[PDB]
Amino acid sequence: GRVIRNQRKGAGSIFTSHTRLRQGAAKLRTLDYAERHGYIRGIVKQIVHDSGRGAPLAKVVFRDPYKYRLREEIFIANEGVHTGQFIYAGKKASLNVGNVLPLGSVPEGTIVSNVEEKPGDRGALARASGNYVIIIGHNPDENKTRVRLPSGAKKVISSDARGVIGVIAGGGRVDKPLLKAGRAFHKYRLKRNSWPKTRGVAMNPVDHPHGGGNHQHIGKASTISRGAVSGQKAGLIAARRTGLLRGSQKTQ
Amino acid sequence: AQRVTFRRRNPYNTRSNKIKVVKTPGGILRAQHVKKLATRPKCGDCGSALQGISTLRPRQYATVSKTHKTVSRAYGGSRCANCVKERIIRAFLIEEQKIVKKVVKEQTEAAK
Amino acid sequence: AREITDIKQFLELTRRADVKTATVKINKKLNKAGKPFRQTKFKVRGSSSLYTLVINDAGKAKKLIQSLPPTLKVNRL
Amino acid sequence: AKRTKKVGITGKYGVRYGSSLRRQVKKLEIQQHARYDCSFCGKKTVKRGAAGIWTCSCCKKTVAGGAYTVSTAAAATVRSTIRRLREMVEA
Amino acid sequence: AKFLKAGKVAVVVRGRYAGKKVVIVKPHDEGSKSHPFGHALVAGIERYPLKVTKKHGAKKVAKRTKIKPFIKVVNYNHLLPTRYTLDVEAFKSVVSTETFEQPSQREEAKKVVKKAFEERHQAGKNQWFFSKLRF
RNA sequence: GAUGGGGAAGCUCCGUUUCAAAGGCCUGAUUUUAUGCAGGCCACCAUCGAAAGGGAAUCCGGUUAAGAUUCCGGAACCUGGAUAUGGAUUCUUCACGGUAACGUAACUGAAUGUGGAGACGUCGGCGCGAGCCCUGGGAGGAGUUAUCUUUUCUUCUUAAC
RNA sequence: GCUUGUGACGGCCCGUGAAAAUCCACAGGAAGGAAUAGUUUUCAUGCCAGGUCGUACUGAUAACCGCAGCAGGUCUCCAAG
RNA sequence: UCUAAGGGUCGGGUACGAUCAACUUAGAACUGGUACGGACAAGGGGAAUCUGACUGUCUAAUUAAAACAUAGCAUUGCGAUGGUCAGAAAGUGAUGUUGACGCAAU
Ligand SMILES: [Mg+2]
Ligand SMILES: [Mg+2]
Ligand SMILES: [Mg+2]
Ligand SMILES: [Mg+2]
Ligand SMILES: [Mg+2]
Ligand SMILES: [Mg+2]
Ligand SMILES: [Mg+2]
Ligand SMILES: [Mg+2]
Ligand SMILES: [Mg+2]
Ligand SMILES: [Mg+2]
Ligand SMILES: [Mg+2]
Ligand SMILES: [Mg+2]
Ligand SMILES: [Mg+2]
Ligand SMILES: [Mg+2]
Ligand SMILES: [Mg+2]
Ligand SMILES: [Mg+2]
Ligand SMILES: [Mg+2]
Ligand SMILES: [Mg+2]
Ligand SMILES: [Mg+2]
Ligand SMILES: [Mg+2]
Ligand SMILES: [Mg+2]
Ligand SMILES: [Mg+2]
Ligand SMILES: [Mg+2]
Ligand SMILES: [Mg+2]
Ligand SMILES: [Mg+2]
Ligand SMILES: [Mg+2]
Ligand SMILES: [Mg+2]
Ligand SMILES: [Mg+2]
Ligand SMILES: [Mg+2]
Ligand SMILES: [Mg+2]
Ligand SMILES: [Mg+2]
Ligand SMILES: [Mg+2]
Ligand SMILES: [Mg+2]
Ligand SMILES: [Mg+2]
Ligand SMILES: [Mg+2]
Ligand SMILES: [Mg+2]
Ligand SMILES: [Mg+2]
Ligand SMILES: [Mg+2]
Ligand SMILES: [Mg+2]
Ligand SMILES: [Mg+2]
Ligand SMILES: [Mg+2]
Ligand SMILES: [Mg+2]
Ligand SMILES: [Mg+2]
Ligand SMILES: [Mg+2]
Ligand SMILES: [Mg+2]
Ligand SMILES: [Mg+2]
Ligand SMILES: [Mg+2]
Ligand SMILES: [Mg+2]
Ligand SMILES: [Zn+2]
Repeated sequence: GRVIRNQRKGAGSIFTSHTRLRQGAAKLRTLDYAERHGYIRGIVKQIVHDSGRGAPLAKVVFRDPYKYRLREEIFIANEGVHTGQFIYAGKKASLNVGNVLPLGSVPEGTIVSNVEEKPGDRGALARASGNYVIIIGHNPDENKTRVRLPSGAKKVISSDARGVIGVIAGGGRVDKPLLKAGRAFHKYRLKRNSWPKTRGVAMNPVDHPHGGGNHQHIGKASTISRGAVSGQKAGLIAARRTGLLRGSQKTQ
Repeated sequence: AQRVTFRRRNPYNTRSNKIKVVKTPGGILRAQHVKKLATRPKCGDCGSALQGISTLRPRQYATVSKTHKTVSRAYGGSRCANCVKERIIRAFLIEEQKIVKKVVKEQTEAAK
Repeated sequence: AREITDIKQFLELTRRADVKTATVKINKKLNKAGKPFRQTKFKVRGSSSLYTLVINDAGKAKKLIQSLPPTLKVNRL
Repeated sequence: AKRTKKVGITGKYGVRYGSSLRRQVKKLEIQQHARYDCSFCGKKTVKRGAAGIWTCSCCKKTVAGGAYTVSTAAAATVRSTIRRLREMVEA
Repeated sequence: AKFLKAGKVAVVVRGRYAGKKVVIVKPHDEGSKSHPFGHALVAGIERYPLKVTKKHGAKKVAKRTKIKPFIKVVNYNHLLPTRYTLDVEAFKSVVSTETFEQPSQREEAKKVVKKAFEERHQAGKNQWFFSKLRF
């Protein structure tokens, strides 16, 4: 039969990200000479909504060390940072909400955000609204630092990898019921074309592994193997358990 | 009762196709096309429409004398006076307080 | 387009290098509430715009017309 | 004259969606539309303007905050944590 | 003390001359029939001597170091009083009430004050005063 | 959607500022002379894509069998290029005035920097403008009139600049 | 009153509602410039030039699409008592 | 055919007067072949069972529904040297101007 929906997604025709209104990509400062020997100061000049994103952006501007001009950056605003605030960035920066520092220079327990996966990658970890990473240890020989990501995962990255002190703004966005179809409508209208969702169990066999039959039903385990092939992977991929989760979760 | 027609080929009601009805000396109603309204220039520091300064559409400013584009203070047509009080005050004290910090840590480097 | 009201400035106009042609119009008009009177507009046509001077006094009117440059090609009415 | 025994702002949804959802919405609505205190100048004039953004009418500071409330519990504890942790570093 | 007195330097903080540095030459601590407010009478400098360097030859130095002065009646609430202070003897009489009112008397006044300021400037007295406040 | 490139037997596919030695301006240097080098910049690296988006500047009256914001009449405005005369400015060289918001007929300003404008959703009531609608007086033309109606209809307009 | 324009406000969002050409301003102060006479075209007035293609008419119960002068279809402005 | 209530503008030393202009609402008489939202315009109502919560969606041209969607609930995969997906290949591509309050899959 036909190419199913989740395969058509990849050719990104009607499926590319709706991008027109976006502020620009959020990114730490390029890791230059200032930030890795000293600190450099900026002013947050505006904190601002970014369509499709949930957390507001901070627009923060710095002087240029090598040329007379301003260079502006787009940060993701940590909660509590504000317009006119001075933002300090560098190895020898001080430990306050809003500043950006290398995880090597912060005590364990430090609560950071937008952290780099490798030094210089201008930020990758915990950027969504409300999210953060905790520093839970250091290993000064072979300078690594060990952190706990929002997913629960613990991971060890370079101590020069940078992050910004505090948590990302907009927390609890998801506490509030969407209430109606229409609010989801406008939600995804500014993201990508993933809404609404026909159940494969409502299609015909041409369309889906789940399609067809004189009652609606999956007709075979919907836990599909990792090694399955395109066209096959619909449902609980690689599922190592299944069913209502009883009892406390949380990584021991 | 006298009705009216657009005067350019564009039939649609777009921002660039605003119309105003007018009585001619012939004693008839006629459409006139109307340019979009100019907005007031704004202050670099605060953002308020800055007083003193004429408001035209941007190219219409190169048709008009220099005094429609300034007030006669420092940062004239650019920042909004109160915003420049602030600038002067803040400059001064900080340049002053800089003298202060130097001589204080000069004493730290001589008594310790 | 323009209007002029300094009698002195007007004679200065009427002799400018481009001012070739000019005209005098006469209007019957009423005075205050009661009677009417004789208004006369002096229009010099300079190159880029038309200056017009309204002398409201029939007296000043006559004498002004005599002062009119004897090469100016005045259109009377 | 009390206009509603309990739906409050939530009366605009009529009978739809189910009382429970309307409850949850009610709580965060009241939060987000509320007027808050401004730390910098002291007038209670901080109103929200899109999730996470909190601006002051007078005086004009804008502070990144919670999706529906100026300060988030998590934010707040984190703040003092940082207070605490930094304290060690000069001491 | 009543610190707005005989030679207090101050920064003009509104008006045309805003940000320029002046000297109070005669204070009117309270009132005038006109000017109904605390005001001082100042000798400001409108066009600062431009920095000068070694590359700067004979007359280029001459040009660079000419000062355009100004005299102003100005409200107290428009000055930032300065710790620095500059001597005001050579043009005490020059700047006065009667100095203002009638332009010609003003132009005379500035002539003197101008001479006084360029004397002062060379052999760098009051070094601060002859240096643009930058903002 | 070209180009340095990378795939592909190949028709061609990919990429669009990319793993590239990617170019042109301002004036100064010429008084063999016409444009070679002397500065310092600027590294922005195609191009196509809207007759509803952005956008320099025009209006009225008249005129044709059939065109007209396009012709005719009259009155404007913009853009480029030329430039002289007046005015303004200066012996305190680059204007004065006003406490101030700021005023003005003018009132030198390269590199570089920065700010504004262009430039922005939707609904609700409220305030004001325009044109239209309703209406008194008056000056006119029409209609009705056995009877009745100081009556019924209509003209009394003003463009950009 | 009606239509339209516009302002000062107010509601709303896990929706906060283009871009570029282009025009001006400011900060800066390289430079250039007068007294036996200089500076000034962001003030006024003055001079010259503005190419190329479209422009008729229909726009619908007959000028478009439905084999047609087809009861179908096809985007829009003006709007009297 | 009457009555009643609801307004504007003015001068007043440091209680009122005078004037101009609006349908709104309520009450009272009178009157007619008991008619009067007089044409036009304009909701049938009630008690229950089945079924989908709702608004929304589709078989252009025999099915508009109880089907699809939805908010809500729950499960799965993934920390980027990745999950899911594209491509004949590639210094190729979607999600991605993204980062678990996220993207993908039921
Ligand atoms: Mg894209
Ligand atoms: Mg869809
Ligand atoms: Mg579904
Ligand atoms: Mg589903
Ligand atoms: Mg089916
Ligand atoms: Mg199948
Ligand atoms: Mg199967
Ligand atoms: Mg099936
Ligand atoms: Mg089933
Ligand atoms: Mg037309
Ligand atoms: Mg609209
Ligand atoms: Mg003005
Ligand atoms: Mg001005
Ligand atoms: Mg200056
Ligand atoms: Mg190509
Ligand atoms: Mg083009
Ligand atoms: Mg166009
Ligand atoms: Mg257009
Ligand atoms: Mg005509
Ligand atoms: Mg003809
Ligand atoms: Mg015609
Ligand atoms: Mg003509
Ligand atoms: Mg002409
Ligand atoms: Mg010109
Ligand atoms: Mg002047
Ligand atoms: Mg700009
Ligand atoms: Mg802008
Ligand atoms: Mg637009
Ligand atoms: Mg016009
Ligand atoms: Mg309409
Ligand atoms: Mg808004
Ligand atoms: Mg401007
Ligand atoms: Mg040089
Ligand atoms: Mg000019
Ligand atoms: Mg035509
Ligand atoms: Mg026809
Ligand atoms: Mg037909
Ligand atoms: Mg009454
Ligand atoms: Mg009355
Ligand atoms: Mg039954
Ligand atoms: Mg239903
Ligand atoms: Mg329905
Ligand atoms: Mg059907
Ligand atoms: Mg069929
Ligand atoms: Mg139906
Ligand atoms: Mg049917
Ligand atoms: Mg349920
Ligand atoms: Mg390869
Ligand atoms: Zn405040």
